[PDB]
Amino acid sequence: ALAKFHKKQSLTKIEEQVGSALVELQNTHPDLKTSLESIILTQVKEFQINKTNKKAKSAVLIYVHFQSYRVLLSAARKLIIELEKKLKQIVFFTAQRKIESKWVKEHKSQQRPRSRCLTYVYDALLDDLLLPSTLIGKRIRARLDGTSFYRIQLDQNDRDFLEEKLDAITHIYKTVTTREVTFEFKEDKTFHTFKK
RNA sequence: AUAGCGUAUAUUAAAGUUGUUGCAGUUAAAAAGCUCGUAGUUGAACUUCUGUUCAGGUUCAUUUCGAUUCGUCGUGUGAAACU
Ligand SMILES: [Mg+2]
Repeated sequence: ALAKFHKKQSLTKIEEQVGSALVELQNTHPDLKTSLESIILTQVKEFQINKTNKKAKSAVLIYVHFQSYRVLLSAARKLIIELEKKLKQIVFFTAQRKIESKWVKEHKSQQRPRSRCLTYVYDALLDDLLLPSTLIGKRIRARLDGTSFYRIQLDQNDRDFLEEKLDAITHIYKTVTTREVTFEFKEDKTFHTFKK
């Protein structure tokens, strides 16, 4: 539907499927009705995960308007499950973040809130992708020359949902951001006082 | 030392013997008996990171090319970084 979009002009074959696909789920499943009623879309981008295997395995990332970001996270799990079943493609939800300029300030009486800065915006997606579960440890490495590798620590109990998307994420990030992102699984680090 | 050479006095260096650079401070001189406290001096971390490609030189490297000589240029790569 052009309904579930903000620009409301024209959609792309991908964006279109996503629209009806969404409208589908709120009619089909009674539970996602409430949440999906709310959800609006900003834009959707498709990315090809090209591996040396000459295999074409694509997935698509969808930009949920910030207004519905709360809601999007509220049912995030179930939503992505159905969208992947109903589109046979890998699905990722992000927030539509607007980045502010560093030196291009123009409104004398306007300060650039850190909330919308490049470090913080680009760092956002990573949380968004692995979505269902947020990371435990994040790190940076400086290869001699000057590369920066982000080996990120992911929870063990989530090996399911995250192991698969794992390659897509890497590839979407390298495209949007510019950051190489390798992951590493570590058993969760429960630190409490076991007391028998 | 030598048509020059002593002497007296102030002053420079030796003086890291007045010290920003660059001193010392248990016992050699030197931490105050001890706390509060405005001047003064001193202050944590975040905000385009980054990538791709083109180009100009720069350098450096060279199982290497063309020129010249009593030591330079041009060409190619890679690389870095600049721009
Ligand atoms: Mg004498």
